[PDB]
Amino acid sequence: PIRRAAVKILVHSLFNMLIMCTILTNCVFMAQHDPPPWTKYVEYTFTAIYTFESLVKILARGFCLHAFTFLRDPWNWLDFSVIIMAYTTEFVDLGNVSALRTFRVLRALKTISVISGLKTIVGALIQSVKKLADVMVLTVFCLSVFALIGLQLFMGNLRHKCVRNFTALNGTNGSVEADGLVWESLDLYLSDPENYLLKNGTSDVLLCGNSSDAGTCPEGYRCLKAGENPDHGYTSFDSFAWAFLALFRLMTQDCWERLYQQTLRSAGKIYMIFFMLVIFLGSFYLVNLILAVVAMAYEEQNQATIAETEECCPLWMSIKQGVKLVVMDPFTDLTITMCIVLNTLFMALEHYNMTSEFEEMLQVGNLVFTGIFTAEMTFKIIALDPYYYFQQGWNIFDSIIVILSLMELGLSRMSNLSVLRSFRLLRVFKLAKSWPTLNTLIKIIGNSVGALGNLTLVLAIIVFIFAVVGMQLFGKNYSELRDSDSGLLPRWHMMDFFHAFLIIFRILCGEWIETMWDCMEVSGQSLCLLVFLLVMVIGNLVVLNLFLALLLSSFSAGKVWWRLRKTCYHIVEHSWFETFIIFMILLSSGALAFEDIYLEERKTIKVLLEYADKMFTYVFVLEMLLKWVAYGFKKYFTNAWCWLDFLIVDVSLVSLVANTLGFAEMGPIKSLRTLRALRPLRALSRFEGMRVVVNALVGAIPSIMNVLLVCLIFWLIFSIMGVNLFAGKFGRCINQTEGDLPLNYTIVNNKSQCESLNLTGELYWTKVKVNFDNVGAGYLALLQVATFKGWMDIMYAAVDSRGYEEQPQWEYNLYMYIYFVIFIIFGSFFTLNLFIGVIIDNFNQQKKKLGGQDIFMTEEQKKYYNAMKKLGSKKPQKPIPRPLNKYQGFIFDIVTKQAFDVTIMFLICLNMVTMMVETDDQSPEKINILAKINLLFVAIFTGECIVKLAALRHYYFTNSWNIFDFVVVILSIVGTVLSDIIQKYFFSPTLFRVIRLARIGRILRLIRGAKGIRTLLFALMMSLPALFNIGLLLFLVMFIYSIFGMANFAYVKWEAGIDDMFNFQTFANSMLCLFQITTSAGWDGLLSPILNTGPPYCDPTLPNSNGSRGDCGSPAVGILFFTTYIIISFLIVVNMYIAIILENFSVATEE
Ligand SMILES: *[C@@H]1O[C@H](CO)[C@@H](O)[C@H](O)[C@H]1NC(C)=O
Ligand SMILES: *[C@@H]1O[C@H](CO)[C@@H](O)[C@H](O)[C@H]1NC(C)=O
Ligand SMILES: *[C@@H]1O[C@H](CO)[C@@H](O)[C@H](O)[C@H]1NC(C)=O
Ligand SMILES: *[C@@H]1O[C@H](CO)[C@@H](O)[C@H](O)[C@H]1NC(C)=O
Ligand SMILES: *[C@@H]1O[C@H](CO)[C@@H](O)[C@H](O)[C@H]1NC(C)=O
Ligand SMILES: *[C@@H]1O[C@H](CO)[C@@H](O)[C@H](O)[C@H]1NC(C)=O
Ligand SMILES: *[C@@H]1O[C@H](CO)[C@@H](O)[C@H](O)[C@H]1NC(C)=O
Ligand SMILES: *[C@@H]1O[C@H](CO)[C@@H](O)[C@H](O)[C@H]1NC(C)=O
Ligand SMILES: *[C@@H]1O[C@H](CO)[C@@H](O)[C@H](O)[C@H]1NC(C)=O
Repeated sequence: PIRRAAVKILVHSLFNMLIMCTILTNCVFMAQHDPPPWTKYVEYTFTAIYTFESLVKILARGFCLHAFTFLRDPWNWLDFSVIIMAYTTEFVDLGNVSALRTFRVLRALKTISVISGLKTIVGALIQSVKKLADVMVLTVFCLSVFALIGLQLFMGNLRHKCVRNFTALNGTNGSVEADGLVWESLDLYLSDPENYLLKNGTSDVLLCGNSSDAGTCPEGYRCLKAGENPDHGYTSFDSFAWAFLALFRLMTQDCWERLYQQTLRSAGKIYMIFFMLVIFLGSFYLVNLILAVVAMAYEEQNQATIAETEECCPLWMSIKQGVKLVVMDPFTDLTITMCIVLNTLFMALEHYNMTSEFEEMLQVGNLVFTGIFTAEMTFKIIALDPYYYFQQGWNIFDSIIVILSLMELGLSRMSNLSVLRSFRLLRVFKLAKSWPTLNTLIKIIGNSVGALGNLTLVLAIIVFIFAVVGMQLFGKNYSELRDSDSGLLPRWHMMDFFHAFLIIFRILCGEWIETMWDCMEVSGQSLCLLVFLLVMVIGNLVVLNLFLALLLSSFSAGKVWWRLRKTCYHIVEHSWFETFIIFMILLSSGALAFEDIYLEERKTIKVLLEYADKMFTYVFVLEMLLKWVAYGFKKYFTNAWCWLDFLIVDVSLVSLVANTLGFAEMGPIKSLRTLRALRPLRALSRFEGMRVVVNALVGAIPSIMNVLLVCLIFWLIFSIMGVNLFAGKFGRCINQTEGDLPLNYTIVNNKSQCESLNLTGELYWTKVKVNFDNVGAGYLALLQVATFKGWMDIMYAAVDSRGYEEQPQWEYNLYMYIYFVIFIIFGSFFTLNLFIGVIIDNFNQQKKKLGGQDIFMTEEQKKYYNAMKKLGSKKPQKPIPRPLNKYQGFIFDIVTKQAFDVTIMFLICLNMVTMMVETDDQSPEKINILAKINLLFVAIFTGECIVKLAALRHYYFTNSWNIFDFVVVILSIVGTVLSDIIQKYFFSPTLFRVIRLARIGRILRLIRGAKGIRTLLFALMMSLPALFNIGLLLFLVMFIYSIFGMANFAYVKWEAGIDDMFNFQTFANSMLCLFQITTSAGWDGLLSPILNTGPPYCDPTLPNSNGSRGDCGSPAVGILFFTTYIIISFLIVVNMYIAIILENFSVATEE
């Protein structure tokens, strides 16, 4: 029949064009929170077109029995469901919930089939996800184990609050309280939130945990355990569910410093061992294992697809010749490059408040630059005909630049400042021609948009789908439940699809938990948890896959003198001398830890440390002179290690040469004893682990320098744009009575008003600490944004910026968010892609150039590693033990069977489940049942253990896992015995809990049988030595930076990041903050109090003891400290990633 015409229309291209344009118009119509009534037209035309599509598709391969025809492709089910639902909801509404139209978002997924590239992109995505099977089960296993640990240790330790004092008052039958007023029913006093302490500055409730070191409930306040919870209730370790959630937050490192400062403040400073165990083993190892497995699967499928694809004339011509001769002179190219560079450095010289005529000089300079560029344009277009002069793909770009600049300058008599400059800004891209690194960067961007422009489109589709799902679900909830009595909505809601898109973007960045709480408290926990976990998982997976894709794609494509010399070298030969020196260096480094603010008042160890300093300098200068006398000058001064030692000895000498000789003690002389923090640097040349690691690091300096240059110029473009936009728009007013926020611009908008109403000393026009006012500060804001630490304030200050030097408005520039979206997606993401790519390339070719391949490992560690790799052999021989005599034969008849082990492995999972059921203040009746079932479990375990023992007499001690079972049985028996025996000792939440924790050995007894997890744990057992050397170096860096902070950053004003328990006032308080900052967490809050200066925000001339006239550090050294620490920590964790990936590839591919 006419089926021929239907199948003819099916294979058309106009068909796909119609499908695409209609789907896109729909997606434009689905993203509306409130569509006007005239959609019957719209939605009816849409459902008609979709039914027409499906009709054409079924008239081609149907009429009956469609099993080997249409409906055999799974993407047909989607269209079938869409056309079902589109007609379903037009006659029946019994299920009136209005949450069925949010199934319309499934037809926006049909785009993925009518493009033919996204289909195979998603095929690859699913093929990769199919490989994460083992990683997810290992992740949940370790997360649950650590969650049980945190459950035991911090059960109820998150509820402590500094409550007021009270007296029973003995005036009522029930417990009543007297506190100035009268309460009743003690729980009613405690649950009242008026008997709490708001933490300084913030609006939390001060936690205080009764212990020796953690927290300090103040004078008129008892530190008891009573209250709901912090963060509206979603934080405690009380139940296992909340514990699992908090430890997942820890694993994704999402706002984990807050959990850190809330747990250590109430449980114990010594508990940061738990946090440094989780941040290392869970977070940093599991994230890198995910990266490594996804990269391995991607590269494997890429290898597979590559393997498969394997199979008027006189003067005109005279001037033309002269010009073509002169213009192509490479010296003219050099001077044009210098002109471009000078122009970019001229645009940088713009800042917040330029003096008069400085802007005029800048305009004149850029006009001169325009003249130079148009002269080049004409004197090069004189060369040849546009037949060839308009080719090579570079001249067209230059011509577009010149015409844009010419047009924008001709448009001078108009209003344009923001994008006017951007028409001049893109000249920077010119110098990408003769640069072997900007070529690579633009090769990456082009591969992103041109070749691998399908996976980014998949990402955009997914972001749109999730944003509109979130809108449809959670739109109206925010509206009346959130805004204010004043009526202003939160900063992150889902009532626009722009804020919904922003929230999905922020979840992609990693900050998914604050919005999750804001949403859970209005729209129920179930849906709000499912959505925000699906977005997190899927979006981060696809982002990671895009990262690896682009990375790999752009990557793989008299005569007694000579006796005395040897005599004084004979002692340097003796190892005892070097051991003595190592010990003296350890002492001289440790002696720095005691330089804290309690040293002036100790008054006894002070002079001991003075004399120890003198003796250290003496024994070091003597040792250097002896190295000279025994090494001449050539070998010494060419070693480049003892050059560092000589450098240190220089300042150690100058120290005592200045003080006791010249009595100076003034100016930059004390700045030399703040530089003795470098004494631990002598440890680098002696501990072979750190020597090897620093060799590997300094090896990859050049490539790092080139990429630093290119990223610096790219961030320079972004920072000049930021200065053009935001220079002078961050200045807010603050009424200092109760003020950290603007003053409702309708009252005080301009700075003229802000300084024309100072009848009281209250109005302070205080700019944001980090802002865009010159290219110097722009780089700091760019670091904070691209690191996702402190960017909320930068955004909230730019988005609100309604003009130059005037008070902000709540959302007057709502769309300025798009600048930060563009920055985060280009600068941060692509910069980091290029960065990790060049680093892995350098490390890989450095290892390949060597012999013994692996780096970060000393020869002793290499031998230990070559011995360890033989433990997990391909096949350990079968024991097949002697069966037994009569008695033990009848015994072992049953135990050696292959179902007994599975039975035990399920009983032990039942034991895990009965461990999960714990809860704070569970029940007196229930603790009994739980202890009884626990002793029942240990009884069964002892029974199976003794049966297995009676099975084999000597052949029991060979499995190396059976021994582990026996050990856990013994420790469990001892724990059950000691359970109640104590009855006579001191407070034992620090003893009974740690004798109770030993029962998690049974939980760890699971992995005997899960090969997909035995291998993934061998991948860390076999990799521990390199992690250890890297950890030594990291601890050395922590030590040096903590001493620098203790010298400089003590006596700072206590505010946002620096409280009375995390500050640079002693060695422990400083090592805690530096461990927190190592993961780049909350360093924006640590740096904020340091950038203070004279009043307000501080007050100089304070009488603090050692360094007087303080109360607020200086920005210049603080920014340097924190930025260089961030870079160094980043490099070292990159090294960790490389080690993990290398070892995973060495263990997995070997089998
Ligand atoms: C009971 O109340 C009386 C009031 O006269 C008071 O003196 C006494 O200390 C109270 N005792 C207790 C145990 O509260
Ligand atoms: C407890 O309540 C009863 C009931 O009114 C009251 O008579 C009694 O006085 C109360 N107890 C005390 C100690 O006042
Ligand atoms: C409040 O009670 C605590 C409990 O030890 C005590 O240390 C503190 O001195 C009391 N405060 C006042 C003002 O009495
Ligand atoms: C704090 O310690 C005191 C003394 O042992 C005790 O009375 C109080 O209940 C404790 N509070 C908490 C929350 O541990
Ligand atoms: C500042 O705030 C205080 C109290 O909040 C108020 O009394 C005072 O008038 C305010 N002054 C200015 C200049 O905002
Ligand atoms: C500032 O005050 C005006 C009243 O004149 C009010 O309409 C506005 O909402 C206030 N600003 C904010 C941010 O609420
Ligand atoms: C600032 O705005 C106020 C009114 O909002 C106006 O009177 C004043 O002239 C403005 N000053 C400047 C410098 O813009
Ligand atoms: C406002 O006036 C007071 C009174 O002298 C002054 O201390 C304060 O610095 C002024 N604030 C600004 C931003 O000028
Ligand atoms: C909180 O601020 C008050 C202000 O008087 C101060 O006395 C106290 O020491 C501060 N405590 C902390 C922990 O910052």
